[PDB]
Amino acid sequence: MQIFVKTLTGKTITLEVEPSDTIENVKAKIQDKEGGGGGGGGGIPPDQQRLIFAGKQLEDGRTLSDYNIQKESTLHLVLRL
Repeated sequence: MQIFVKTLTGKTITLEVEPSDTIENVKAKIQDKEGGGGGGGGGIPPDQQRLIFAGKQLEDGRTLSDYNIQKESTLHLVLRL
């Protein structure tokens, strides 16, 4: 199922995900996809980011299923250093 994720650089990345994917795993895939761009020397480490869905801060260790995140939803990354 696709979701879309706005990165800290303001780029929007599309990603195939499953309900069983942990938020940690989605963050890592998004960062691999955008692949050190926007100054991405070594970018911001994904453990210093959080994924937000529909106004809610998602837990890194929980799964998309836990939040009833549907296909083609847009999520966003924020900085938590």
